[PDB]
Amino acid sequence: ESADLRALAKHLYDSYIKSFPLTKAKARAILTGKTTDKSPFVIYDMNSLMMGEDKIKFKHITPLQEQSKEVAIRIFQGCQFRSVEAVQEITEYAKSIPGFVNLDLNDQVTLLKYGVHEIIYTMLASLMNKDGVLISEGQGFMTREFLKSLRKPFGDFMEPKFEFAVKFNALELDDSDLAIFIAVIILSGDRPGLLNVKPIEDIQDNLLQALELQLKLNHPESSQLFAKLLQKMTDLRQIVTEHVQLLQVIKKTETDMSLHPLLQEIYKDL
Repeated sequence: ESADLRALAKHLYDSYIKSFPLTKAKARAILTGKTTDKSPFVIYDMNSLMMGEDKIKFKHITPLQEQSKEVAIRIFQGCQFRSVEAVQEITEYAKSIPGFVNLDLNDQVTLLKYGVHEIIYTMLASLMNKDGVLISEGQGFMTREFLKSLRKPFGDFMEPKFEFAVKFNALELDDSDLAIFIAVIILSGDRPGLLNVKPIEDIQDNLLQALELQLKLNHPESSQLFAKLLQKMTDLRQIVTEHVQLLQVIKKTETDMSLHPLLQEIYKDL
């Protein structure tokens, strides 16, 4: 028991509670369980929109205008930022696994490259809202009516995330069991273009244990509860393929160009 039981748990959540604090306890907290009991720095209202596109943005004066950085490029970059960030966050927490870093420099990334997805989206759903999504910043969230309110395309890169959560949230226990989950998805164990699927999928056998472990303990009922709770990937791996379907149909057939290299790279592999 103890072994990795409460050890790993404290770990998974440890390195995690360090990487991304945004959890169901923080998402469902500010969403209503906190923030003076009102709502998480809502992002969409002039007030927020201002302190947002101004703050979160800031320093953005150039010979643009006319037809540049549309309501998307701004939101798209932000509504997507949480992604480009996680990647940086996951690691901070991923490298926590006593096997991840033991894997391979590329392998580790490779998995994430195609893992971080099922990761950010793993808990994301939780950090979602009916018409918004918990966003780091001053502890708020990006509403749908907002993100959507713009480029037909870029104007729909969350509604599908949150929505899925509304159906996924029915599989998210405590950030604890979740914190691990992200790992159960981090260790690739189902990512194309892997390197050491031996150590990767192996490091998972652990993260998985903790999952159903502190999970089958914090809520012991049924069998392979996790085996059926993980299968959720569907809606998970789904959103992913979607997140691209948009950035893919655009990155390959944008509305009329409006991106930079920092992007072309992100999408690109390695």
